[PDB]
Amino acid sequence: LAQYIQQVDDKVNQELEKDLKDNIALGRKNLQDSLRTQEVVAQEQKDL
Amino acid sequence: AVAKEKWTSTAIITQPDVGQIAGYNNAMNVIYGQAAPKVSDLQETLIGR
Repeated sequence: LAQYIQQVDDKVNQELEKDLKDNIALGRKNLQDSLRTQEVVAQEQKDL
Repeated sequence: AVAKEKWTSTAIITQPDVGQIAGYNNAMNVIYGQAAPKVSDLQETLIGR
């Protein structure tokens, strides 16, 4: 029983560190884009 | 010897992870802004569909 508790616990813990790495590496892509579209707005104000 | 047999498979599915639909959730936060649905409500739709 103490093996089958650790077996499900090592399946959930590896299905969440894999899930957080697909959320962080995609969360810093929707922010590196949102600093590029927010900089071209900041040059439309400079060109005015 | 003439009766055909019947084997039953079984899979268990669940609403997708919060980090799997984070590309699709960011699509719904750009086009809708503040009236976008929450990410715990975008999972009951994708398993409702």
